[PDB]
Parts: sequence; structure tokens; C-alpha cells
Amino acid sequence: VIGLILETDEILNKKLRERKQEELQLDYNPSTGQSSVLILDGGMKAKPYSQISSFKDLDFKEDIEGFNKSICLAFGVPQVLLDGGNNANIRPNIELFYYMT
Amino acid sequence: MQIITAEDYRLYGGLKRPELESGVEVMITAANALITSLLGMDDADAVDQLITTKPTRKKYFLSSPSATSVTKMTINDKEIDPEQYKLYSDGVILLKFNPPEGYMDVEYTQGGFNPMPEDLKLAACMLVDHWHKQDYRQARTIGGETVTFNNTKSGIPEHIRTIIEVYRRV
Amino acid sequence: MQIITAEDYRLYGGLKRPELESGVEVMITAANALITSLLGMDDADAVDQLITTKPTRKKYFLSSPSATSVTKMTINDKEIDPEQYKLYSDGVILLKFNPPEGYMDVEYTQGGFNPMPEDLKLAACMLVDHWHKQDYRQARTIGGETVTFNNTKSGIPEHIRTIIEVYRRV
Amino acid sequence: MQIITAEDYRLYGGLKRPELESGVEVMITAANALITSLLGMDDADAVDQLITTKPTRKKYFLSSPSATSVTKMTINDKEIDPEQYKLYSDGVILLKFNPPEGYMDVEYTQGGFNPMPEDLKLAACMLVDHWHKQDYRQARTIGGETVTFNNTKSGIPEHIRTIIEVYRRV
Amino acid sequence: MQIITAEDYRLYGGLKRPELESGVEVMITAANALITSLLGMDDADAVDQLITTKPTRKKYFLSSPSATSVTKMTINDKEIDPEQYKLYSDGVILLKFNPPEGYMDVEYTQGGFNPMPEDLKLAACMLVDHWHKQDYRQARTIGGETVTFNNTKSGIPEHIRTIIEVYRRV
Amino acid sequence: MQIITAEDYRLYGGLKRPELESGVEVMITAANALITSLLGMDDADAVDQLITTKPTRKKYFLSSPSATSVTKMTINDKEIDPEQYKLYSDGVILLKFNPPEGYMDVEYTQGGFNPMPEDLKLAACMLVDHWHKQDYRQARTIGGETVTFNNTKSGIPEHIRTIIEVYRRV
Amino acid sequence: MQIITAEDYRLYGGLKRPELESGVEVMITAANALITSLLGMDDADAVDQLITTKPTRKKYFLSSPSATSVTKMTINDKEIDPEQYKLYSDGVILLKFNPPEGYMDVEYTQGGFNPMPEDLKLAACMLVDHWHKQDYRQARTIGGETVTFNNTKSGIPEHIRTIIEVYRRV
Amino acid sequence: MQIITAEDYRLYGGLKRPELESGVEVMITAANALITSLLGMDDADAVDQLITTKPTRKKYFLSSPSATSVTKMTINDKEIDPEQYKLYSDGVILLKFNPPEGYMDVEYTQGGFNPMPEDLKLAACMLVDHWHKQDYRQARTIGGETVTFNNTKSGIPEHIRTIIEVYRRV
Amino acid sequence: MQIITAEDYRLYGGLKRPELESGVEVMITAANALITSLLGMDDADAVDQLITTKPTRKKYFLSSPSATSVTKMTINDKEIDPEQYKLYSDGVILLKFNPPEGYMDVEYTQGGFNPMPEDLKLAACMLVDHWHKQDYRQARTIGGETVTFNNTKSGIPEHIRTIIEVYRRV
Amino acid sequence: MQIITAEDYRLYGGLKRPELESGVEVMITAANALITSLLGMDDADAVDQLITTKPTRKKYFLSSPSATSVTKMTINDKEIDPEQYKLYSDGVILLKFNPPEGYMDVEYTQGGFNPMPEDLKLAACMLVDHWHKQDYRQARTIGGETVTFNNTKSGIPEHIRTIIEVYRRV
Amino acid sequence: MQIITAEDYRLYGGLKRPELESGVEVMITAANALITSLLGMDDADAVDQLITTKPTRKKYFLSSPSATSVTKMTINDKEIDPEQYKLYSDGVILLKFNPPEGYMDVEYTQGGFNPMPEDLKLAACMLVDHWHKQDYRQARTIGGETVTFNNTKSGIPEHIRTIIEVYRRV
Amino acid sequence: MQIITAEDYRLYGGLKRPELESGVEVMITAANALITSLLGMDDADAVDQLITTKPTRKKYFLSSPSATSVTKMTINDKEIDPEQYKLYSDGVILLKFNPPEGYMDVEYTQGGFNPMPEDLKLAACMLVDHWHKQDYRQARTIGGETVTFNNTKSGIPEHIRTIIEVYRRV
Repeated sequence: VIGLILETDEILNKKLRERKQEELQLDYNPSTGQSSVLILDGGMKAKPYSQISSFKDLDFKEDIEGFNKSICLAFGVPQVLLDGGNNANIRPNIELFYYMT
Repeated sequence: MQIITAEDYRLYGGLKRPELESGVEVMITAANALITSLLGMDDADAVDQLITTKPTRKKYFLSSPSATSVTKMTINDKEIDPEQYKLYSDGVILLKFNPPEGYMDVEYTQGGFNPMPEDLKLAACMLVDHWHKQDYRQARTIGGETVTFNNTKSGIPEHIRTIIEVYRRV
Repeated sequence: MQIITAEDYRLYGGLKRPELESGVEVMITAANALITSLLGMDDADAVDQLITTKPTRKKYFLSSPSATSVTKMTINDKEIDPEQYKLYSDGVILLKFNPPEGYMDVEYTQGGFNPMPEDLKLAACMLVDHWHKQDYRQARTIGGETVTFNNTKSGIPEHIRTIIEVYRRV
Repeated sequence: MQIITAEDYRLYGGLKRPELESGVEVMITAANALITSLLGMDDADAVDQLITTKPTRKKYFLSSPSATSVTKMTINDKEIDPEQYKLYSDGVILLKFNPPEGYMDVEYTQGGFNPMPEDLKLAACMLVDHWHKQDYRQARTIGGETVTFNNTKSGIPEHIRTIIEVYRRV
Repeated sequence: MQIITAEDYRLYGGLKRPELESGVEVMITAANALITSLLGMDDADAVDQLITTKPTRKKYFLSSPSATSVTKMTINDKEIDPEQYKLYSDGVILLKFNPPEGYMDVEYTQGGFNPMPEDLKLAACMLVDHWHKQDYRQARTIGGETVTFNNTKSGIPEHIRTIIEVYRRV
Repeated sequence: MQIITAEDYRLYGGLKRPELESGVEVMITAANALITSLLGMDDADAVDQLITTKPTRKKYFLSSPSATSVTKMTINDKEIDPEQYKLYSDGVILLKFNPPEGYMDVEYTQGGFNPMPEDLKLAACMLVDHWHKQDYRQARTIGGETVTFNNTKSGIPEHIRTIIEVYRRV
Repeated sequence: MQIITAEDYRLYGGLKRPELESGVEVMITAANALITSLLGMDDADAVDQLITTKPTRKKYFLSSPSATSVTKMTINDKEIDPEQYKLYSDGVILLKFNPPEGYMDVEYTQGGFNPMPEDLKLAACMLVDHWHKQDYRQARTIGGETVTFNNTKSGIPEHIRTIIEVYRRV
Repeated sequence: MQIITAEDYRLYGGLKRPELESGVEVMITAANALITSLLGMDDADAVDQLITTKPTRKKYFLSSPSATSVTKMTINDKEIDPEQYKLYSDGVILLKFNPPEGYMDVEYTQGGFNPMPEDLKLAACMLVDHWHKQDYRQARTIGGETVTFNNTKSGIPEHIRTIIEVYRRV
Repeated sequence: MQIITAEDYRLYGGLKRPELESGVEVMITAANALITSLLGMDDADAVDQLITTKPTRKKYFLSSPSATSVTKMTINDKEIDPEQYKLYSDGVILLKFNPPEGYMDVEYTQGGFNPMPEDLKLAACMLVDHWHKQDYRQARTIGGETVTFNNTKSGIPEHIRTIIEVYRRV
Repeated sequence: MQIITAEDYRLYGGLKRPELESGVEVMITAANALITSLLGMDDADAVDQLITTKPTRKKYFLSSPSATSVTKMTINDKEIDPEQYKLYSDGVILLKFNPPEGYMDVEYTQGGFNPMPEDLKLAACMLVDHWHKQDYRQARTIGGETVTFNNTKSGIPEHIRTIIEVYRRV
Repeated sequence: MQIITAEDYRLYGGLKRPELESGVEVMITAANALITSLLGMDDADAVDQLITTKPTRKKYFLSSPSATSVTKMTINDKEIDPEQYKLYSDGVILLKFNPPEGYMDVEYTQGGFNPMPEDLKLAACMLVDHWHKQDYRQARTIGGETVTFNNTKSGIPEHIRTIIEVYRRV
Repeated sequence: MQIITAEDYRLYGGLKRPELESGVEVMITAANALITSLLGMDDADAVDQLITTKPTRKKYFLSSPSATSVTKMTINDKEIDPEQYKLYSDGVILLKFNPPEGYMDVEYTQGGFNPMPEDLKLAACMLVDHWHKQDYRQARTIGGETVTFNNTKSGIPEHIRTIIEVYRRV
């Protein structure tokens, strides 16, 4: 995860660059900071980056639910037995489980 | 600070006249002031600064990364003994305890470049040479032998610019 | 302010004539005024300020960061004793209490560059030299020796620009 | 206003003829009028101004920030006592009360540059020098000594532009 | 209007011939009419205007900001006495009452630049000099002393353009 | 129209020959025609117009804003008395009543530039001069003294363009 | 049409030879045909047209706006007496009734430029001068006196283009 | 078609030799064929065409807009008498009845430019002049009298291009 | 095909030597081959074609639009009598019946330019001239007389390009 | 560091004078310091570093990749024996255990280029040659033999830039 | 490594002096070091590497693809016999078993270009020649014979760049 | 590989000296190595390759498309007889059976350009001519006869580039 990507066409003293990096990270976090404005001097630019592979792409939940239903399918247990059911689910589904499986 | 002075400017060149020219005497001091103001330094024995403080933040950064020691520390008008905070190599100061929310007042002593780096000496010498012979133009022709000058970033030429940017955070 | 005067101009150059030229005499004080109005300064013994104030704001910024002290304080036409507010190194004034919502009236005394930096001295000398001989053209030649002049940011050339910008917030 | 006149033009240059040239005599007042209408000033003893009023707004801005004091205030055709409002350093006027919705009729006395800044003095002198010498072309050559002229912003030259912009809101 | 005439042209330059040249006589009045038509003027003793009117709008703007007074007002064919309206410094006319929806008919007298600004005099003189000398090309050379001419906005050069549009709304 | 004729062309220049040249005599009247068809005029004593009409529209715009009066008015082949409509300063005709939906037939007499503006006279003289000697090329030289010509907007050069455009809606 | 002929070409120039050159004789009529087909005309006594008919459309547009009158109208193979329609100044024809959906067959008589405008006369004279001389290259020189020719839009030159476009809809 | 031939080429210029050069004889007919193929024409007495047909389409467009008459008509192999269709001025043919869906076969006779326009005559003369001497480069120089050549659209120069595309749909 | 040969090349020029040069003899036939393979032809008495066929498609397009007739027809290995299909002016073949889905095998005889167009003759002559003397460089000079050559589209220059493109699909 | 010295600079050239010039003597150490601060090193016997620590991190990276060994490691003010952490070839240090959340204090000894690299030697010799000879302008002309200089990235020249960037991470 | 030495430099050229020049002697080894650190090589008998390991990964890539063999293997501080892992032609090591999650410690011996490619020899000779002759400028002239040097990618010129990049991953 | 050697380089030129120059001896073999490394070739009698294998993939591609035969095949450490796989014309090897998932080990013999193509011979001759003659600048002149050099893709010029990428995948 990245908050900012600042690049400069000139070399700016890795030790002090890293100190400023830490200061600027801690200063601009509302939990631990009291600043929200950047005045970049000397020609330093801020690259308008974007997240490459977001977590929203990995929509595994439907696949995981399918694998769970398939796993419960082989043994025979109805899916309502594992979850909660109404008056119209619990005893009919328990009867199916016992009898049929 | 005091980076060059007449002796080092003379050593940079091969000047034979015992007395420096009229234009260079003020030019040296202007170069020293401009270098120390570009880098962010301010020549001062001690500095007072109001750092905002929030809980769950146990490191606060001083303005000058060349801070020697903290004379006294204050959070909402109550001094804290030097045992609770420790100042590290850079301007970072770390607090052993968890500071209460409010405002922080620290008075530290600034010590900057006691061994003076030679890069800054060369950069200031190049600025004063850049100003003495009036070479801030895009190009200049003298009869047949002409010169076109280097690109300028933020006014100052490229070489002085790169030296400054190497040292432009103290 | 008063940055250069004839003594500093003559030290900058090697002028031999006792009396300065007709054009330079007014041009120096005009360059002084342009520099002092360009950095944000306004030469004045005291300044009156309308600071809007909101609760849960304990620090307010004065217009001139070169404020040595504040004379009297007023919120909604009532004076506050000096013990309840403290003016820090910059133009910041810190308020111990929570201000009631309204308007502020603060009168402070401006102290600007009592030790005058030589950066502004060189900048003003270079600007008045820039105006004396007409060095405000893209290029100029007399015969064969051509000169192409420097890029201009906001009118003023690169060198004056960098000096001013390094000192353009006081 | 009246910034330069023949005496200040002659002091700017080194003119030896007791009588000014025919062109410069009207050109001086032309430059004067152009600058005094270019900065936003309007040479007038008093000004009438229609400020709209909305409740919960206790500060109103006069057109000219160089207002010394306001003679009388009229909201919806009724005068207001001077104790109910106060005029600060800039053109702002602060009302103690909440003005009812409607229109204001304020008559204030303009005081503009009682001490004449020398910045505008060079601005006008350089304008009249710009016009007397036909310095409003991209380049001009006479034989071999060619000159390329400065970039022009909004018609006016670059240096005059930066001076004007430094004083372009009075 | 009448801005320049032969006397102002002659005092603008140093013309020695008692009689003006044939080409300048018509060119002067051409410049006078072009200036008055650029700014939006209409040289006329009185002007009739159809102002659309809507309720809850108690300020209407006349065509010419140099309106002296309203001779008579007609809204939907019924004259309104002078007491119900008041014409302000600019072309704004303010109505005390609430106008009914319909059409307005105002006959006002225009007074424009009775004290003639010297800016427009200089601008018209510069246009007529721009036309007599046929300096409306991109560049022009006579042997070796070449000239490269200034950029044109809407045909007219930069200097005349800036003067005009400083005064191009009255 | 008839803007220039031989007398005004000769007054524009300093021509010494009594009889005009063969080419200029046709070029003058052709320039007159081009200008009068370029501004939008069409030289005609009276004009018939098909204005579409809709209810809740009490004002209609005539083709020529230089219409001094309207002769007869027709909506759906029925005449309306002059007392029921009024023609204002521009080509606007105001309807007292609400016109029924249909088509309109108005015959009006155009009065165009009875006092002939001198801007059009100078523009047409400059255009016929532009055509007489071939001044419609990007650049031209004869030996050593070269000229680069002005930018052309919509064919006609910048100066003629600005004059026409300032008068291009009559 | 027939706009120029040898007499108008000779009056345009100052040709002394009683007989025109071989090249110009066909070039005149070539330019004539190019313009008369360039503006949109087709030189013909009468024109037949298919105008599509949709109900609720009481105005139809003829091909040539220079139509004098329409001899006969045919909608879906049935003639309509002239009392049911009227042709206005332009090519528009207005129908009193609602046309049934179908096709039209209108025969109108074209009258184009009975007074020949001098604008098109200069257009054709300048075209034939453009082709005789060989003025259709980007640049040309003979020794030292070079000429760079005007920008060409749609092949035809700039001035000819603006004249044509002024009349390119009849 | 046959546009120029030797007589028209000779009267275009002033050629004195009784016999045309070897290179021009082939080049004339080459230009003649190239133009008639450029415009879309094809020299042919009769043309067969498959027009697609759909119901509710009562107008079909022929390939050549210079169609004189339809010799015979065929839709799905059955001839239709000349009474049901009528060919109008352009290539448009209109059907009185409603054609059934299928395929359409028409044999018409083309009559193209029987009065030969002088525009194509001049265009082909300039084309063959363009090819004869090597005037189809970007520029060409012979000693000092250099020439920079005209811009080319689709190979053919600007002037021939504009004539062709004024007539480029027959 | 065979477009030029020595006779037509010699008639294009004015060559005096009886025997052609060594380079031109092969270059002519190579130019012929490049033209005949550049336009899309392939010199062959007969051509076999695999046309994919779908139902509800009654017209199929042959490869060469210069197909004078079709010899035999095959759909899914069965011959169809010539009474059931007929080949039109272009390469289109129209089918009376609805073809069963499958593949088609048609052998047709190509007749291409039996009357040889002179456009291709001129294009091939210009191309072989283009190759003979090295006229495929951006510019070339011999001493002082330089030539800048024309732009090249797809290798071949503009003139050859336009001729080929006009005939690029037969 | 001390990479070059007079002996290696002399060996780079062929300087016959036993005693070095005044300018190069300080220039050597200036280049040395600029490169040793440009590659990222801080010339120091030992370094203290505040490394933040998180659980599930077993490998931590020291500031300088040229770390030889860690004298002592301190997590939240308690040292840890050398047997439980290990430092690999680069600056990375591997922890056998899972470190509790807090901060680390590591004191390591830097060893930088014990075998002197000839790349940096050549780069520094090229820097001092670049500064001694006035070689930091875009181009320079001496009579007839002129030189335009290399492109500069971040002020420093191109070749020195590539050498540094090859070693700009130690 | 050791690529060139004086013998291969002298064989590359035709140098006649027995002793090599002072400048070349250091530049040779400088070029050697730059090439061997530019390709990614690092001259070392053995290398230790921290390879992160995850289960279901049976192939790990060593740092240097020129790894002759691996001496000892360590995963979480336990040695694995060589029978269980095999190192292939490149730096790839294939593991028969599934590694437990943790860290890897491998010590391998690198053999780099034992038969030394002549590509690197030519590249290093050309680079050291590029340096001896101060050929790192954009262009250079001595009198009349000028040379413009080729583009530089990442400092090193095109030819050296292509040779390196072809061998820049060992 | 071995493409040129001294005999083929001499046959490329017309060199008369019995012994080749000192600079060409290394340069020839450098060109040979560079080309054989550009195309992807690696001079080796046999090569071991790790091909990943997945089920339902019955064709795998060898690293070198010039593979002669497979000496042995190994999937998960078990040799497969030569009957189950067949190597085709390119590097493709097809498997009759369905390979189980795992890793594949094949050792094949590379045979590359046993008849050496003349294209690569010419390309290497042009590279060695490119390097002997320092033909690797943007432009170069000796006196007046200048040369501007060809564009370079990835360092190597256009002609060598096109030959290489004609053969750049073996």
C-alpha cells in the first residue's frame, strides 16, 4: 500500500531523504498527525499513481461458497443444517438428512 | 554560516593581488548566506519550536536534523526530565512514555557542519565565481569565441544545484 | 526598508566618481521598495489585524512572521491580559484558553531583518544593476559580441528570483 | 494620480536641455493615467458604492482598499451612527450589529499613496521611456547592433508588468 | 467622440510643416471613430433602451456605464415619477419599489469622458502613427536596419490593445 | 453602398495625376461592394421578411438592425395597424398583443450609415490599396529590403479584419 | 455566367496591345466557369427539382436562392394554381395549404446577378491573373527578389477564397 | 472523354512550332483519360447496373448523374413500360408504382459534358503542363532563381485538385 | 501485362539513339510487372476461385472485376447450367436460385484493358524514368541547382500513386 | 572517503609540474566528498539506527548495505546476544526469533570499499577534470574549433552519472 | 573481471610506443570494473544468498546465472544432502522435495566467462577508447572537420549499450 | 559461430596487403560473436533444458529452433524411449502419449546454419566495416565532404538490423 509517490530528478541525500520520508508519513496521518497540506519545493513532483492489483479483484467469496456447498454435497448434509433455519427448515431438513443420507 | 571567506576563495583560484576586489568581498558573504538559506538551515545558537503532539506517537521530528541536544522539554507547560526522552542521530527524538495530547515546546541547540564539507565550499565558490564574472546569461559572445551557458534550475546553475540538493535538508 | 544605499552600491562595484549618476540615485531606493514589497514586507512600526477566531483553535498566525511582540489583544471588544497568550518564534500566537467565536483585533510591532542578510543586499544590487544598464531584453549585441539574456520568472530574472523566493514569505 | 512629472523624469535621466521634448510632455501624463487606471485606482475625492447586505455577515469590503474613512452609511434609506461600525486598515468595514437585508450607500474618502512609492515611479518612467523610444516591437536592428525585446504580458512590458502586479489591487 | 485632432497630433510629435499631410487628415478621425467604437461607445445625446424586467429584481443596468441621468422611464406604457428610482454612479439604476413583469423603456443622456483621459489620446495617436507609417506588417526591412514587429491581438497591436481594454467598457 | 469614391481615395493618398489609374477605378467600387456585403448589409430600399411567429413572444428581430421604420405588417395575410406595434432603436419590433401562431410578412425601409463612419472609409481605402499593389503574399522582397506581411483572418488582413468585425452586424 | 470578358480584363489592367494574349483568352472563360460552378450556380434558364413533401410543412426551399418565380407546381402529378402558394425574396416558397405526402415537380426561372457585382469581377480577374502569371506555388524567386505566396484554402488563394465565400451561396 | 487535343493545348500557350513535341502528344490523351477517370466518369455509350430494390422505395439513383434516358428496365426479369418510371434531371429515377423486392436491371445512355466546360479544359492544360516539364517535385532550383512548389493533395496539385473536385461526381 | 515497350518509351521521350540503353530495357518490363501486380491484376488466361457460399445470398463477387465471362461453375462438386446464373459488367455473378451451403469452384477468363488506358502508360513511363536516373532520394544537387523530390506514399511517388490508386482495383 | 588524492590524479594525466595547481588541490577533495555523499554513504566508523520493528518480521535492513557486523542490538532497552541474530552479505540482518513490537537500536561498523574500485576513481577524476577545466556549459567556442557538451542528468555529467548510478546504492 | 589488459589494447590498435600512456593504464582497469559491474556480475569466488522459500515451489533461481555448482545448502539451519537437489544449466536449482516454509542459505561458486567472449573485449576496448579521447561530448570540431556523436543510452553510447545489453544479465 | 574469417572479409573488400590490419583481427571474431548472440544462438554441441510440462499438452517447444535430434528425454527422472516423441522441422517436439505433470529434461544437439547464409556474412562484414571505420556517429566530415549517418535501432544501424531480425530467432 502506498500513500504518496514523490519523485525528484535530483539526488537528495538518502539519510535526510529517509528522515523526511518518515516525518512526512507520520505527520499526515490523522490518527497521529496535525497537518494536511504539502508545499513541495525545489521542483519535487508528486506522481499521480494508482493501485495496480486492488483487493476488490479477488472476489473469491462466491467460489469459496461453491466449494463449501460441494463439500457438504458429497456427505449428504443439507446446507440448512449447518446454518440456522426457520420453523419450515429445521425439522424437514433434519428429516431429510437422517432419512435420505 | 561561514563557509568560504577570502582565504578559501583565494585558494580556489590563483589570485595574485594581495587585496581582494571590491565586488568579491560582499559577494562571498552573500554566497555564504544564500547557501545556508537554501539548505533550510538558520544560523542560530538555539531554537524554540512548537511541535503538536498526539497520543500513540512516541517519536517527534525536530526542524534541524543537526540537533545536538535538548536543553529543556515542555508539554502543556510542565518540564519533563531528560530521562523520558532520548534524541537520536538525526533530529528524531523518541519519548519513553506516551505523551498526552496538547502542544510541545522544546529548546534545542543547533550544531551544523562543524567539520565543513568541501562540497559546500566548492558550491559557494562556484556561486561567487558565477556572480563575479557576470555569467548568469543564456549565452555570451566575445568577438569570435562565444559561450552558451548551462541550464538553470530554480535560478541557480546545474552544478551548484546538484551540490545543494545533495545537502539540501540540514 | 533600506537595503542598499550608495555606500553598499559603491562597495558592490568599483565606481571611481565621487557623485553617483543621476539615474542610479532614485533607482536604488526604488529597487529597495520593490524588494521590500515583493517579499511580503510592509514597512510599518505597528500593524492592526483582523483575525477571525473559532472555538477549538488555540493558535493563530499573524500576517507578518517578523513580529517581535504583540502590544494589545482584543476579542469582541474586550482586552485580554498578556498572561493568557504567548507569541512564539514565528508569527504564531498561542492562546491558553478557548476563544469565544467572533473577531480578533491584535496590534503587534514588526521587527524585520535587524541584522540585514547579505542575500537581499546582493539581490537588490543586482536588480538595480539590471535596471541601470537596460538588461531587460531577450538578447542584445553591439557589433559582433552578442549576449542572450536569462529567462525571467514573474518579470525578475532567475538569480533575483531565487534569492527573493528563498526569502519571499517574511 | 500625479507620480512623475518633468522633474522626476529629468532626475531619472540625464537630460541637459532645459525644455523637455514635445513627445514626452504629454507622454508622462499618459503613462500616469495608464498606471493609475491599471492598478485599479480611480482618482476621486469620494466614492459612492452599492454593497448588497445579507444577515449573518458583519464585514463588508469597499471597492478601494485605500479608503481612509467613510463619511456616512445608509441601509435601505436610513443613516447609521458611526458607533455601530468600524473601518479597519484595509477597505474592510465591520458592523457591530446584523444588517437587515437590503442595499448599502456608503461614501468614503479615498487616500491613495500619500507617500509616493518609487516602484510606481520607475514603472511610469520606464513606460514613458518605452513609448518615447518606440520600444514596442519584437526586435529592432540598426546596422549590426541588433536587440530583441522582452516578452510582453497583457501588452505592457515584463518589468513594468511585475511592478504593476506587485501593486495591482489598490 | 473627438479625442485627438490636429493640435494633439502636432504636439504629440515635432511636426514642422504648418499643414498636416493629406493622409493624416482622414486617418485622425478614422482613429477617433475606431476607438469610440471599440470601447462600446455610441456618440449620441440620448439613447433609448428596452430593458426586460422581472419581479424581485430591483436593480437594472443601463447600456452605457457613463449615464448621467434618466429623462423618463416607462414600464408597460406608464411613466414612473423620479422619486421611485435612483441612478447610481455606474450605469446601475435602483428601483425603490418592486417592478411588475413586462418591458421597460428608459431614455437617458450619456456623458462620456468629458475630461478626456490621456490614455485614450495616446492610444489614438499611436493608432494613427501605426497607420501612417504602414506598420501593420509582421516585419519590415530597409537595407540593413530591419525591424520585427510586435504581436497583434484582434488586429490592433499590444500597446493600443492594453490601453483600449483598460478603458473598453465605458 | 458608396463609401470611398475617387475623391476620398485621393484624399487618403497624395496622388498627383488628375486621372486615376486604370486598375484603381474598378478596385474602389469592388472594395465598396465587398465591404457592404461583408458587414451583412444588402443595398436595398426595402426588404421583405418571413419571420416565424409563436404566441407568448412579443418582440421579433428584423434582419437589418439599420431599419429606420416598417411600412406594412402582415400575419397570416391580415394587416395590423401601426398603433399596435412599435419598432425600437435596433431592428427590434415590439408587439403589444400576442401574435397568433403562423407566419409574418413585414416590409421595412433600411437606413444604413447616413453619417458614414470613417472607420469604414479607412478600411475600404486600405483594402483597395491592399489590392492595387499586390499586398496579399506572405512575404516579398525587391533586392535587399524585404517585408513579411500580416496574418490574414478569413482572407482579409488583421487591420481590415478588426474594423469590419467591430462593424460586422449591420 | 459571363462576368469579365476581355473589356473588363483590359480595364482591370493597363494592357496596351490591341489583341489579348493567347493564354488569357481561354483563361477568362475558364475562370468564369470555375466561379459560376464554385458559388453553386448552374447556368440554365429553368430548373426541375424533387422536393419531398411532409404534412405540417408550409415552406419549402428551392435549390437556387436566386429564383425569380416558379412557372408551375406539381405534387403527386397534379398542378396547383398560383393562388395557393407564394414565393418570397429568397428561394423559399410558402404553401397556404398542407401538402399531401409525396413528391414535387417545380419549374422555376433562375435570375442570377442581373447587376453583376464587382466583387466577383475582382474574384475572376484575380483568378485569371493567378493563372496567367503562374502564381500557384509556395514561393518563387528570380535572382534576389523572392516572394512567398499566400496560403491556399481548397486550392484557391486566400483573397479569392474570401470573396467567393462572401458570395458562395447563390 | 476528349477534352483538350493539340489545338486546345496550342491555343492555351503560344507554341510556334507547327508540330507538337513527342512527349506532349501522349501526355495530352493521358491527362484526358486520367481526369475522366478521376471524376468518376467512364466513357461508354450504355451502362448496365444492378440497383438493389426494396419496397417503400420509389426513387433509385443511377451510377452516372449525366444519364440521358433509360433504354429498358428490368426487375426480377420482367420489363416495365416507360410509363411507370420517370428519369429526372440528375441520375434520380422515380417509380410511380411500388417496386417488389428483388433485383433491378437498367440500361441507360450516358451523355456527359456535350457542351464541354472550360474548367476541365484549363485543368487538363495545367495537368499536361505539370507533367511536361518536371514540375512535380517539392522544389526545384536552376542557379539562383529557385522555386518552391505547391502543396499536393492526393498527388495532383492544389489548383487541378480544386477544379476536379468542383466537378468530381459526374 | 505489356504496357509500355520500347516504342512507347521512345515516343514518351525524344530519344535519338536507335538502340535503347542497357539499363532501360529490363527496367521497362520490370515497371510493367510492378504496375500489373500493384493494381491487383495477375496475368493469367483463366483463374480458379474458392468462393464460400451461404443460403439467402444470390450474388457473389469474383476476384478480378475484369472477368469477361465464366467458363464452368461448381457448387459442392456439381455443375450448374449457364441458364441459371449470369455474370454482370463487374465481377459480380448473380444466381437465380438459392445456393446450398458449401463451397464454390468457378473458372473464369479475365480480359483486362484490351483498350489500354493511357493513364497506366504515362504512369509506367514516369516510373521507369523515375528508376532510370536515380530519382528516389529526398533531395539532390549538382553544383548549385538543387532539387527537393516529392513525397512518397507507399514507396511510389505522388503522381504514380494517384494514377495507380485511380486504377487500383481492376 | 579519500579515493583519488594527488598521486592518482597525476597518474590519470601526464602533469609534468611536481606541485599541483592551486585550484585542483581543493577540487580533488571536493569531488571525493561529493561522490561519497552522492552514492549514499556517510563516512563514519559506526552508525546508530532507529529501526521500527513489527511481529512476523524476521529480516530487517540496516541503513548502509556495507555493514560489517553489529556491535550490539537493543529492542525496547534490552540487549540480545549475537547468537540469536545473524547479519548476511548485504545490510539485511536475519532474526531467529519473532521480535516484540517497539523500536530497535543497532550499532554497526561500516566497511566501504576496502578494495578501492577503479570505477569511482575514474568518476572522481572525471569530476575534477570537469570542474578544473571550465567544462560545465552547454557549448563553448574558441575561435574556430568549438565543442558542444554532453547532456546532464541531475546536474552531474552523463558518463559520471552512469558510473555513479552503477554504484549509487552502497 | 580482467577483460582487456594492455596486450589486448595494443592488439586492438596499432600503438607503436613500448610503454603505454599514463592515462590509458588506469582507464583500462576502470573500463574493466565498469563492465563487470554493469552486466550484473560481481567478481567473487563464492556467494551467499538468502532465498525466501515457500511450499509448492520446487525451483529457485540463484543470483548469478553463471553458477558452476553449489557447495552447501541450508533451510532453517539444517543441511540438505546434494542427492536431493540438482542445479541446472542456468542459475536454476531444482528441489526434489517440497521445502518447508522459511529461509534458505546457499553457498555457490561462480564461474564467469572462462572462455572470454570477444564481444565484451570489443565493448571494453571501445569504452576505454571512448574515454581516452574525450569522446563523450555531443559534437566537436577542429577547424572545419566536425563530428557529431551518437545518442547515449544510460550514459554509455549506442554500440557499447547494445553489446552490454546483449550480455547484461550474467 | 564462425561466419567470416579473414578470407571472407578480404573477399568482401579488395584489400591488397597480404596481412590484415591489427584492428580487424579481433574485430572480425567480435562481430561473429555479437551476431550469434543477437539471434539467440549459443555455440554449443548439446544443450540441457528444463521444460515445464502439463497434461493435455502434447507439443513442447525446444529452446533452439535449429535442434537436430533429441539424445535423451526425462520426465520426473524416468527416461522415455524415442518412440513416444517425434521432433519436427522446427524446435517443436510432439509427444504421442499424454505427459504427466512435473518437470521435463531433454538433451538435444544444436545444428545451426551448416550452409552459412550469405545474409549473415554480409551483415558481419558491414559490422566490421562499421567498427573499423568508426562509422558509429550521427554525422562526420573531413573538410567539405560531410556525411550524415544512418538511423540506429538498438545501437546497430538499419541494414544490419533488418538482416539480423530477418534471422533473429534461431
